[PDB]
This record gives sequence, C-alpha cells and structure tokens, in this order.
Amino acid sequence: SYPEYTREEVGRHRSPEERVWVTHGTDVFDVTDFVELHPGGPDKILLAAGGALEPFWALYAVHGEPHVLELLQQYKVGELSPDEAPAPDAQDPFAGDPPRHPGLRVNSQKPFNAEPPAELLAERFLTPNELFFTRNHLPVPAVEPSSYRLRVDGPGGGTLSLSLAELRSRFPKHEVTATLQCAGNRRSEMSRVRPVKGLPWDIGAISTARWGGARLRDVLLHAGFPEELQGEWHVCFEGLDADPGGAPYGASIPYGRALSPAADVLLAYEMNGTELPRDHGFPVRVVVPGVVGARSVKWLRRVAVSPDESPSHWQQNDYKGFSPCVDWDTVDYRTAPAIQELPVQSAVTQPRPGAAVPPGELTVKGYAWSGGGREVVRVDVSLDGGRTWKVARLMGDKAPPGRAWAWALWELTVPVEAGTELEIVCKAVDSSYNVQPDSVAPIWNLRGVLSTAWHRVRVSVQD
Amino acid sequence: SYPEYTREEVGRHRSPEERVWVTHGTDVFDVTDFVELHPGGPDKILLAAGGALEPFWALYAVHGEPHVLELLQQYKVGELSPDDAQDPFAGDPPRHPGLRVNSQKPFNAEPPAELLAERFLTPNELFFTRNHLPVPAVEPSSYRLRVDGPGGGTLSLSLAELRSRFPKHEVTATLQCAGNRRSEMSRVRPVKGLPWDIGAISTARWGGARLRDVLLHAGFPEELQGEWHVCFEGLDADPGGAPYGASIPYGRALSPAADVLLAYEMNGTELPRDHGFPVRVVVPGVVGARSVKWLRRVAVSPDESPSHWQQNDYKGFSPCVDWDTVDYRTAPAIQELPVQSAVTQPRPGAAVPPGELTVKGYAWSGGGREVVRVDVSLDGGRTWKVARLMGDKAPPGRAWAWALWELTVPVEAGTELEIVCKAVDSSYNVQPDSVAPIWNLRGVLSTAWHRVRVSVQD
Ligand code: HEM
Ligand code: HEM
Ligand SMILES: Nc1nc2c(c(=O)[nH]1)N[C@H]1C(S)=C(S)[C@@H](COP(=O)(O)O)O[C@H]1N2
Ligand SMILES: Nc1nc2c(c(=O)[nH]1)N[C@H]1C(S)=C(S)[C@@H](COP(=O)(O)O)O[C@H]1N2
Ligand SMILES: [Mo]
Ligand SMILES: [Mo]
Repeated sequence: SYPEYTREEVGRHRSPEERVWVTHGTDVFDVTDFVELHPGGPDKILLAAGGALEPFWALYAVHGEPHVLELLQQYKVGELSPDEAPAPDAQDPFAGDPPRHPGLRVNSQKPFNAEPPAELLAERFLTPNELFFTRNHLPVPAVEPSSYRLRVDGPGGGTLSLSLAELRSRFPKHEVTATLQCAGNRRSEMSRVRPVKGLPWDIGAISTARWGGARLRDVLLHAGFPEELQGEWHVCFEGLDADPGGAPYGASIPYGRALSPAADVLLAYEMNGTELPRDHGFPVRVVVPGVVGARSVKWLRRVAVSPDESPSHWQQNDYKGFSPCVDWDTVDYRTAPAIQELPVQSAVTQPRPGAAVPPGELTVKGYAWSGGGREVVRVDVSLDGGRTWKVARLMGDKAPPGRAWAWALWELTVPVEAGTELEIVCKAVDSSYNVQPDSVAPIWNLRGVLSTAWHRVRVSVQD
Repeated sequence: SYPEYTREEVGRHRSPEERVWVTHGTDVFDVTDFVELHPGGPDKILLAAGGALEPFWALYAVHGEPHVLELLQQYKVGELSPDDAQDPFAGDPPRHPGLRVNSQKPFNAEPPAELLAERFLTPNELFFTRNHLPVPAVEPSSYRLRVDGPGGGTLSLSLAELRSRFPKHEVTATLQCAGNRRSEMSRVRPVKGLPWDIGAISTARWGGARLRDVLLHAGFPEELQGEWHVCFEGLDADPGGAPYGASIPYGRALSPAADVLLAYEMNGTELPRDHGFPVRVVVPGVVGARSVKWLRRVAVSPDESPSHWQQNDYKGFSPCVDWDTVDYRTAPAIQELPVQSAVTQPRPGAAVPPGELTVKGYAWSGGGREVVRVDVSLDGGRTWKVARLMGDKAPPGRAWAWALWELTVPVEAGTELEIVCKAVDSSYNVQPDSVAPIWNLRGVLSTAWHRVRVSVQD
C-alpha cells in the first residue's frame, strides 16, 4: 500500500512547489506542509530536502524521541528500495562515484568537492559522516574488499602486501579523534582581495571524526623499519585514484611523525564508528593529526620510505604559502616548504552573514583549532568589528599536551539592541600563544590557501 | 709607567669633558681625540665609551687586523686593575656601559638595537640581561645541584660531576623575554612591566649536560602517565627567602629532541655571573622566564612550579581584561612563544642617504619552528618584498636560533618610508597586523608588525 522510491527519485523533491520529501530508515516522508509547523522556523529543516534525516538526527538527538517520531509518521508517503550499483567509464569517469547527501554545499561536481552548511558545522563535536566535508581531486575508486592490498616497502624494510583482513587482525586497533582541515578553507575571503586559483570554499572545509585503525608506526615497524633514522627521511603515500596519465594522488610526512606513538598517525579503516565511506577513502586512508588535510591520503595503495619528500605534484607543486607580492609569473615552489602543520584558525558559524536577529540575547557560536596538536587556549569574540572583545566559552574535554588534534567548539551569549548593526568577529589563541592576523590582504597568496585572518560576520538586529 | 684603574673608574670617562676611555685586554685607552677620526663616524665607536672593546671587536672582526690594534696602542693611558641588607645589590657584577639599562636594582638591560643583528651569536657582554633579584655570589668548589623527585634517586652534583658524568652537548639557542617589544604595547595603553624596546632577545651557543641525561641518571623514566613537570629553583631569593622558580612539562624535559640543557658554558666561556654562573637551565624555543639561572634544584613533580612567576605572571590574556578582573587561573603559563620579527636597521627617525638602503633585522619562532620567510614593506604594509634569510639550516623541529635577515632596496631623495617586517614560521604561523587586539595588562607577547619610520635625505 506504500509506493516504493529510489534515493534518486526522492532527491527530486527539494522544494515546496516540487514537494519537500525526506527519508528516515527506509521510510519516505512528504513534509511540505510540516515546514511551517517546525519549531524554530524552516531554515534548518529545509536543509534536509530531498535526502535523509539521519545526519540531522545525530546533530539534534531530541528528534530520536518517541513524540518526534510519532509526529514524523503523520507525513509518510512511501518506502525506499535498495539502490542498484552498476559498468564503469561507459558513461563517464565519474559514473561510479558514490551518492552524496543533497544538503551539502557543492563547489565542484566532477571531481566532487563539498562542505556542509556552515550553520551546522559547530553543532556537534563529531561531524556526522554524511556531512563531513569532501575534497576529491579525481574520480572515487571502486574497491573490492577481498582483493584490496596495501603495499608497503622502502629501503631498510621488506615488501609487505596486506589485505584489509590482515590490517585489522595483525595490528592492535587504535582510535584517534582528529579534525581535518583543507589548506583552502576560507579561500572565498582571499578572492575578495584579488582573484585566486582554487575551489571557492567558505568556512566549512574542515570536519571532525573519531578515526579507528592501525597505527602507521606499528605497520612500519612490522615491515622492519627502525624506530629512528638519522637525517631527514620521509614516509610517502599513494592512493588508488589517478589521472588518465596514470599518476596517483600522493603525499608524504616526515619519518619522525610516522614513527612517533604520540603523533597518532593512523591507517584508518573506521570513521565515527562505521566502515570508512567511499568518499572518505574506503577501505583505508592515512589520517595525520594536526596536519593539513592534503597529507591524509585516501584509498591508500602504497606506503614507502624515502630519503626525499614525495615527488607527487601535490607534495611539490601545490599546498605551499608565498609572500603576497608573488604572482603566477614569479611563483617558484622550490622557495617554500610543503604545508604540514597548519596555523591557528577559527570561524563564526552562528549567526550567518546577512541575518536579522531578534533583539535581546544572541548566542554566537563557532569552531577554533590549531595544527601540530596545539590546543586552543582562548577565543575572543567582538560585536563591533574587532574594537572590543569578550572571551568565549570553550566546550569539550581537554586533551594531553601536544595532542589536541580535535577542534574546540565555542559559544558566547551576549545582549543585542534592537535596530543596531553588528560586525561579529572571532580570533583564537593556541598553546604556543600564536594568534590570527587582523586582515587578509597581507596574507594573500595566489592559490588562496592559509586563510586564517579574523572571520567577520555582519548581521542586523531586528526592532 | 702607567697608572692602574678599575673598570668602575674607566666607566666614568665617556665624553670629551671627562675624556672618552675604553679598554682592550688589560689596557686602558683615552680615545677622545680618535673619535673624530674613526672610519664611519663617531656614532659606532662611542657605543663602547667607558667600557671594553671586546664585544664590539667581535661584531666587526676587521678590528682584529694588525693596523687597527696598532692604531689604538698610541692612545694608551693606563692599565686595568683586577676586582649587608642596606644594599642587597652591592655584590652584583659590573656590566658594560654600552647596554641600554631599564632597571638598575634589579639589573635589567638590552643591547643597543643597531647591534642586535650584526652577528649570529650575541657577544656575552651585550647579551640582554633580565634579573628579578640580586645576583648570587657562588663559590664554585662548594656549589651543589640538587636533583630529586618521586621514583628517582636524590642527586647532589658538584660542578665537576656535572661536567664528567654527562656527555657534553652544545645547543645554539635564542632567549627571548616575554616582555620583548613591550614599549609598543605601552604606546596603545600603559601596562605593567619593564620598558623593553626590541632588544629583550639574544642568542648564544650554550654548552652543558642534557637535562634528559641527568634525570635519567637519577632513575626517572622517559615518560610519566598524566601531566608531570620538572621544577627549577635558582639561588637568588627575595628578602623573605623565596627563590626565583619556574617549571616545564616533563615531556619536554625528557625529550631528546627538545635539547633542554643544564648549561655551564656560554659562547665558549664559563657562564657569566649575570647569566647564571655556574649553571643555568636553557629551555630552547621557550620564553626566557623558564631558563632558570643560578640553578640550585631540579625537582620532578605532578604539579607545575608553585613559584609566583610560574603561577601569577607570564601569561597572556584577552585585551578586555583589566587589573580588576585579571585571574591567572584562566590562562596557561607561557612556554613556547609565537613567531616574531623586528627591524634593527635603520633606526626610527633616521635620515638615510639617497640611493640604496640595506634594511636588516631578526626573526624567530618558538617551539623549534624555523622561520621560512620574512616580508618587508617600505610603504607601511601596502606592498611587500621578500627578505634574504641568513644563517644555516637546522634540523626540522630544532630551529632554536633566530634567523637574521636583510634586504637592499633603492630609496629616492626626499622621501619618507614606513618600514615594516613580518615573519612566517614552518607551521605557517604569522604575525598580526596591529597591537590593540593583542594588548594585555602586562604588555607581554608583543608580536604585531614592527614599524619603523625614516626619511631619505633630499
Ligand atoms: C520532518 C522532519 C522533522 C521533524 C518532524 C521535526 C520536528 C521537530 C520537533 C517536534 C521539535 C521540538 C522538539 C522538542 O524539544 O520537543 C524540533 C526541534 C528542532 N529541530 Fe526539528 N524536525 C525535523 C527536521 C529537522 C531538521 C532536518 C533539522 C536540522 C537540519 C531540525 C532542527 C531542529 C532544531 C534546531 C530544533 C530546536 C528548537 C528550536 O528550533 O528552537 N529539525 N523539530
Ligand atoms: C678605539 C677603538 C676603535 C678603533 C681604534 C677603531 C678603528 C677602526 C678602524 C681603523 C676601522 C677601519 C678598518 C678598515 O681598514 O677597514 C674601523 C671601522 C669600523 N669600526 Fe671601529 N674602531 C674602534 C671602535 C669601534 C666600536 C666600539 C665600534 C662599534 C660599536 C666600531 C665600529 C666600526 C665599524 C662599523 C666600522 C666599519 C665602517 C663602515 O661601515 O664604513 N668601531 N674602526
Ligand atoms: N587519494 C586521495 N587522497 C586525498 C585527496 C585526493 O584527492 N586523493 N584529497 C586530500 C585533500 S587535499 C583533503 S583536504 C582530504 C579531504 O578528506 P576528506 O574528503 O575525507 O574530507 O583528503 C586528502 N586525501
Ligand atoms: N634564577 C633566576 N633565573 C632567571 C631570572 C631570574 O630573575 N632568576 N629571569 C628570567 C627571565 S624572566 C629571563 S627573560 C631570562 C633572562 O636570561 P638572561 O638574563 O641570561 O638574558 O632568565 C630567566 N631566568
Ligand atoms: Mo585539501
Ligand atoms: Mo623574561
């Protein structure tokens, strides 16, 4: 008595005129008429249009209670049917890419690059897997579990070939909660100064998850490498994704970080308690805590030890910072170091730019984070464009010294006067007392990476 | 043949009327008349007035040549003679008169800014000095270093034992006071603290025992569960008996890479009295406050040092905090310092000649993070050029020493410049544009861009 629909067909209903449909479990709901009845307005609920409620239920667990579910059942109109998963490259190179939640803010479809709606970013310490930002340079690899092999070699160690099963049984499983931030986060603020090359990220190219897997340290020691090597040695990684020419995505990290127990570098097979999603590297990815997202290679195929940095294009000719004076005709990637640890950062996630907020009390919220395991010791929040500041409340548990891999969510509730204008700014300070710079121009660079000047959000107060 | 004078006497002769006297070796020279004949002008030579030429000779080795030593010998006027609670500072060591002194009792001073980046290693005589108390008079033979803590064998090391039981390690490290550049903070709103300019920072090659080796020798383990600390106590104390003290996390004390030393040598000689004789702690990449001088005790503890200066000083606060709301429990003790840089050449208000101008300075970052770039502006931060970084590369994570930089640029007659510098470290940390947003009641952690205005001779 209930018509069946595919995830794809449900994704066609994302608007009132079209009808707003959402899914939960294997049920399909038409909540067009409910949007106006939703507590807190339609702004958040409409973020789920055409897709699953799952991730949003994880952010706001009150929806899991019986009374909310009983309300939701009033809007049921169908059921989902298993999605067939078909014959690569006939249609196109990205034809086998996994489906994604429609609530993501996509800035590139082929290759797929997207960030979750900024208002949801600092609503939960662990970012739901369906909303975790995604950055793909190439088509997503389609991997058959049983035949996948991770190759590990290099000078001083034999040559291993580990199946997913062996990775899971041979090495003790460790979990590390770590925030991944792309080098291009907040690149859109760089473009306001002068046009740059790169994906036009807003403040959401950063997400946090509890990663589970083998320690890189343990796998390399098993391969026979020593705990320490004299001089500057590197651990190079190569993914299963490659361009038409055959060069795979690759990156490396210093050998010292790879072998250090406290550095928590993992060969992760689990993400937020479940198997790694395809977009995030199924079956295995490197996770390098405190280091720019580019080095956390997904769809891992090879691990090697070398006296030199990875020769990959992305290690050598991308992801570097330059003086603001450098232009395409003078840029020389030999003159700057590959980005490994990232500088202190923060952004306001609530309210959003252009909002008109009710007078009285306003709760300002956001995230703050610093690379290299350096914790956030304070976040300063201004309502007047950075003239005067108040200290925000830092949420969450502290971590051991030098191992603050996860962001600090913060919030501050402040009184706001009817009919005024606000310019809301946040800036964070880390455990080495490094701070964020006032403006973007002086840190501008042609690729628009390393965008950490204060985040400024303009809103008005209603009357 | 020659009258003999003490250093104190020679320090009274620093001008034409009193006569300008300087020393070299054990000789005293009256160079009053030679000041006008000194190549380059009187400015430089007069910096040494009343004191030793040694430190300056080290900055400019051209002075080591035969003709310079010979040119000086004709001005000899004499020879140097060696050597209660009403004045607790009566026992302090003599200092070079060329230092820029901000406090005499207790003694706190910095070298002239123009000399700071003139040599990678700062001569011992010019190395900035920060004393909270009177300097301890220590007899070498009877000096003992106490080491103790839970799970370790109590040690009582003499200087000789500190030199022989532990393999000597040498670490070149820059010490920077938390108040360096405080004067830029004062400009915005008055703060509490010594009025340092840009010279509360200096660099030396330190030599001593690794703290790690001493602790291991006592039986302490490489790692302790939870957050443990290593506390230091100096021999200097207030009138009530509380000694200067500080601490560093246990993890840093035991790390082989952290290079923390129990130093007994500074730039090749024994530690000067003002810099901790006979032994000081040197904590590379960490604020000067933690490098306890005149070390008397090393203790392992589950808690941070209870000292006043570890608990109720040397911390950073929001710019909104004032004396009526400051609460030292709300911030962490300063350990690693943030990226920093300053222009040492030209000096503020100078009138430089048209043509080419060489701008020079220093740059450094804490935590062993090397300086990867220094941007220099001549138009107040609108446009920037990249400076040349001098110095030798250090191993990743172990860049404890500053990077001296320079940039030569063409300057037009009759112009006005606003020279600005900013540095970037290897975790790509950067310095903030302005001082107001990082202001704090103690004026510490002053790392906004350094701005120097000068004019070009028309
Ligand atoms: C058709 C699906 C949905 C239904 C039936 C629903 C229903 C409800 C109900 C009954 C409450 C009040 C709970 C209580 O405290 O008793 C609530 C609150 C809330 N819901 Fe939903 N919701 C839906 C979808 C969503 C989605 C997708 C989001 C976020 C993307 C969301 C965000 C919120 C928030 C933020 C509140 C908090 C209260 C406030 O707005 O001030 N809801 N919702
Ligand atoms: C009585 C003590 C001194 C004597 C006899 C002396 C003598 C000289 C002589 C002979 C030269 C030229 C060497 C050559 O042939 O290249 C010279 C150069 C120089 N001296 Fe001294 N000097 C004295 C003190 C100082 C001091 C204390 C300073 C530093 C603060 C200083 C800074 C310099 C500099 C910077 C130059 C190079 C000039 C330039 O850049 O054009 N001198 N001095
Ligand atoms: N194999 C492979 N790994 C990769 C990439 C890639 O394109 N291929 N993108 C990198 C970059 S630049 C980032 S920011 C992170 C993003 O991870 P995520 O998609 O799971 O958020 O993956 C890194 N790992
Ligand atoms: N025992 C003792 N150690 C000390 C101090 C002190 O007053 N007593 N001053 C500290 C501070 S605040 C600094 S900045 C450095 C300065 O070292 P220096 O004088 O050798 O330059 O010493 C540190 N070590
Ligand atoms: Mo990235
Ligand atoms: Mo200091």
